[PDB]
Formats: sequence, C-alpha cells, structure tokens
Amino acid sequence: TVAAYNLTWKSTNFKTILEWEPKPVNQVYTVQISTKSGDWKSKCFYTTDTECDLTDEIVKDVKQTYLARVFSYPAPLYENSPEFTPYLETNLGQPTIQSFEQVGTKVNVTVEDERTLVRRNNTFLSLRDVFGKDLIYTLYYWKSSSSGKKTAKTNTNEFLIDVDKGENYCFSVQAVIPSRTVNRKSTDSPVECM
Amino acid sequence: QVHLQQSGAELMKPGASVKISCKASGYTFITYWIEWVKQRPGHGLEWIGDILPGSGSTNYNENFKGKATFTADSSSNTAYMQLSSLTSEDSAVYYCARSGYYGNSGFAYWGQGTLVTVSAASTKGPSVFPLAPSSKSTSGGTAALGCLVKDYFPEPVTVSWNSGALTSGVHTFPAVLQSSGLYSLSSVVTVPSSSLGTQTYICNVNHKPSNTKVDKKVEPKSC
Amino acid sequence: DIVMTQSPSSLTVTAGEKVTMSCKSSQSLLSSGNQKNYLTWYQQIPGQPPKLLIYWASTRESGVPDRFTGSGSGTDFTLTINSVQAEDLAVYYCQNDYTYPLTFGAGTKLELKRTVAAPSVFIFPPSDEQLKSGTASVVCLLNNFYPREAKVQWKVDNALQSGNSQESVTEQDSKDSTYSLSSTLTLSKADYEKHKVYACEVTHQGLSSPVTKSFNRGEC
Repeated sequence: TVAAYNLTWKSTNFKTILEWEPKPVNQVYTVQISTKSGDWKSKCFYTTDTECDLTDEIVKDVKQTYLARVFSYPAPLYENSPEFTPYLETNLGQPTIQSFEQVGTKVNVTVEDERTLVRRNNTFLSLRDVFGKDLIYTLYYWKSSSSGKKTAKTNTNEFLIDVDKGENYCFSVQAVIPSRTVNRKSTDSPVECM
Repeated sequence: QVHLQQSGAELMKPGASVKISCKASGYTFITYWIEWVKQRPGHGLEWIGDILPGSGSTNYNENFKGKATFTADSSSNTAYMQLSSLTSEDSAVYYCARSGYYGNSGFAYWGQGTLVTVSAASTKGPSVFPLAPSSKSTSGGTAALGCLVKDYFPEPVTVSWNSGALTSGVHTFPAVLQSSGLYSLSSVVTVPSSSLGTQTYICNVNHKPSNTKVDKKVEPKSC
Repeated sequence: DIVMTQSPSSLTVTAGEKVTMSCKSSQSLLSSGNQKNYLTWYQQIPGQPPKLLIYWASTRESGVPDRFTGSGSGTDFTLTINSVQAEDLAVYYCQNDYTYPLTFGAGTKLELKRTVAAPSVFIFPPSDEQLKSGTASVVCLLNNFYPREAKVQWKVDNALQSGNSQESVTEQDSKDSTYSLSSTLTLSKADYEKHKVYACEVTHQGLSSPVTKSFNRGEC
C-alpha cells in the first residue's frame, strides 16, 4: 500500500471535507478525526474515495481545533492532516443580495443572512448567528456607464447609500471578517441592477 | 471546564506601567476573544476592549486609547494588558473574560480579577493574631473564632480555613484603612462547638503585593 | 455610543416575590436581518465577577434556572426574576452585545427583605500574640441579623468610648440573606493595661433591651 499524503481541508461556511492522495489502487482508506482531547474518531470506513465529509463533526463545535489521520489498508500506514480551526479558517460563501429599494434620495441594499451547516437543536445557524459582530459586509455600487468605484461598509446586513437621480446603479456585496488572518473575504455576490 | 487565570494582585506608583496576564486553559485559545473590563467599587462595569489571539485583532474603548495595550502570546496560552501613566481613575479591579460560543452570546467565562492600586505608597504584609474561641463568643452551642489581618498594604488579601477544607459560615469584613493608612480586616467562622478540642482551625492568609503567606493556629482560653 | 440605562436603579424585595427591571439601549439592538435582539444579561453576586445570565435578550444560558426570564425588543427589555430565590441576590447588568463599542448598563441592585432577625453578639480581647507587639485591639461581632441598622456601643470601665472603633458590615448572605458585622476598638498597650470593664452593647430592631457581652482584662 501507499500512505495517504497532501492532506488538505476543503471548507466553506463550515461545510468541511478532508482531501488527499493518491487515487487508490488495490487499497482502501479510513479517516479518523480527533477532538484533540478525547480520541480518534473515524468518520469514513474503508472507502475508495480520496475525500471525507466531516461537516457533522466540526459543526458540533466550530471553535475547536481538529486533527485528522488517514489509514491505508489493502483490498498499517497512516498520515496526520494539518490542524484545522473552522471558525478562523473556513472560507465565507458567496453572498446573495436580498433586496434593493430606493428610499428617497438614498438606496437601501439588504444582504441575505446566509445559512450554514452549524446546527443547534433544530436550527441551522446563519453567518450572523455564528460570527455575530465579527461579520461585516462590503458593497460596490455604480452605473456601469461612467463606472464610479464607490465603497460602502456595514456592520449589519443593510446598506444606506447616496445616489444620483434617475441613474440606474449596479450592486455587488462581499462578506468580510476583518479580524481574520486568512480568508478574510468571501467571493463577490451576483450583481443586481435597477 | 474552561479556566481563565488572571495574574496576582498588584501595587504600582503613579507613573510607569503594569503587565497583566490572562492565562486560559480549558478550550482553544485562538478562536475566542478575550475581554478587558475595569470595575470600580460601586460604578458598574467598564469595557476597555477586546483581542483575538491567533490573529491579534483588537478593539479599544475610545476613552482609553493612550492607556490600554492588548496582546496575547498564542503559544503560551496567555493574554496581556498593560496600562500606562497610572493614576487614581486607573486604580481598580481588572477583568479578563472569554467571548461567546454562539456568536453574540455575551461574555461567558470571567477571570477572577486583579486589584490595581495606584499610589506612591509603602508595601506592607499584615499581622495575624488568633481570635480566641470563648464564652464571650459562644452562644447557641457553637463558638465563633477567627483572625485579625492588621496593618497590611494595599488591597487585597485572602484568608482560607484549614486549607479550605472548611468552607461554611466564614465571614470576612471589608477592611477599612486605619488612622495609620494600613488596611485591616478580620475573618471569623462560627462552628459546631465540642469540636474545639479535636479539630484544628487555621487562617491561611496571603498578601502577594508584599509576598507573605501566613498561617495561625487558633486556640482556646484557660480561666 | 449605544448607552444603556437600567431602572430601577436598585430595588429591594422579599424572598418569594416576583421582580422586574428594565433595560433601554439608546438605539435598537434589533438585527432585522434575522430578527434578533442583541442584548445580554449579567448577574453579579458578592465575591464574584459577572455571571452571564442570558444572550439574545431571551436565550437562557446553560445551567441558569428557568425562573429568570428575558424579554423585549429593540430598545426596551426586561429581566423578570419570577418567584425570587434568596440566592438570586446580585447586581444585574445588561450589556450591549451588538455593535462596537461594547457598552454597559448602570446596574440593578437587588437586595432582599426578610423577617426581623436577632444579632448574636460576640467579643474578642486581643491575643497574647498581639500584646507582644504592644497593640491593643478589641473586636466586636454581631452575627447574622436583619436589618443592617445597628448601633454598636463601647464602654471602657463602664464609660462610653467611640471612634477608636471602626465599623465594618458584610454584604447580604445569599442564603439566609442576612447581614453580619464587626467593630474594632483600638488603643495603646498601656491604655489597655489600665482598665478592667470592656463592653459591647447593641441597639437593633430584633432587640427590646440592649444586649451586652462583656469581659474582664485578662479574665484568662
């Protein structure tokens, strides 16, 4: 057999999947993840896949550090993953504009509160739920004709911006955790225009 | 369990600084904010700001900029606040607490605090004399007995009884400062009576600012 | 700044009643995005730092009993300690938990009323150990009583002394919810070694006639 290698955590909005190599020839894998202070819990058993969904484990506590290991068996050798702390490390997903509306000489732009895989009882917690005041949004607004790169920032889910009369603007939003070291920013939302 | 450990009680003179450490065990150090809170005797609570270890981010309360310094050593499980140009409005109790597990879920755990005392004042460990179990303090078939913790400086001090194997009915009075200027307090405890023969009671007093641990065996009278 | 004014500032109640206090942010802690009131609640009892009570205005934290109940939206809130326990004895603070800066309430002083309760009087002449270093300190102890108001009288040789004493009252108990007290008479070594009668007299609502525990200098 070959030991697994290049173990990576693929994660967005807490949806979390460990990946590795190689594509197995005459062998199988079993993944074990560790609470770090309990034990080695397997989540995948004797699979021919080179990935394991670990969402259900990390969403139990997203402010924990997780280790994983991948055992190799013939159709024994193992390898330790890098450390993964979900809260600090998981990628923010692409946001969606909920609504824009022309309130007087200003425009209101609302971002959807994105749902995550973190679960508490019977609620699937949202970005806002998990991150709270650590979460900020950025907006970009312009009419694609003269292209005026004007920026707005909000602590909530709503922007209140100044606009020119009769002018059709285009909008795109971004999710931002200023506090982070890595993956501070989501990808941009689909553009919405008047 | 999660445990925030604040560094011992301190005295500094109205001038230079003071480093205070919050050492956190019981969770992942980097993924929760640590919080700094001033509390004065009878003033409510005051938020200095916050810091996230592992990314070093900070938010200060604008009334302090110039005063507070948040830091944390990721790789030693300890957060730090330094305070400069110390004064009387700086003299207080200072608090480290952990952020919320569910996002905006307040402060969850708190450090036990640390008294900042700001004066050009002498240091002084106290005197500890026994308070005699006697008829003159025995009623209802129990005696009460303790110690006086006199002429120490500054606040605080702690007393425990028989290395805390005795937790119930203890009393400890907010030492006031003497005409001298040195604080002083007592700490008695009522107790089942007949025990006074075969049970040893001892007030485990500490004063860190002076660095004195003191033990006194409380003993009865003969009349 | 989101200012928080709590009210009533204080309030004092008997064990068993229901209490209500209000908390009011200067503007709204309502995240219309996901309909959450981003307010928080602390209890602070004697001798310990803030306990977290409730987050999101009305979510009860693990452990915290169901007899406390958070409620309100935007800029008007209400902790309701329904059927007060004696242990509930605290100062409670609401805390903005929404946007920076992080702010606080004034605080709400919950005190407990109860039956008239008679102080046990106790008295301790200095130890030989003190006499050594030539310090004269007499200590008076009233134990577990309601209310706080108490006149503590001193006589040396049946004549009235004061202000060589310094008074010191504890905070309320979190079980029997009583006060308890000391008053330290201090003098010189030779001052002490002069006189024989040393008295602690007491005045209190649970006292019809002023009680005394008295001793004689080196009675033992």
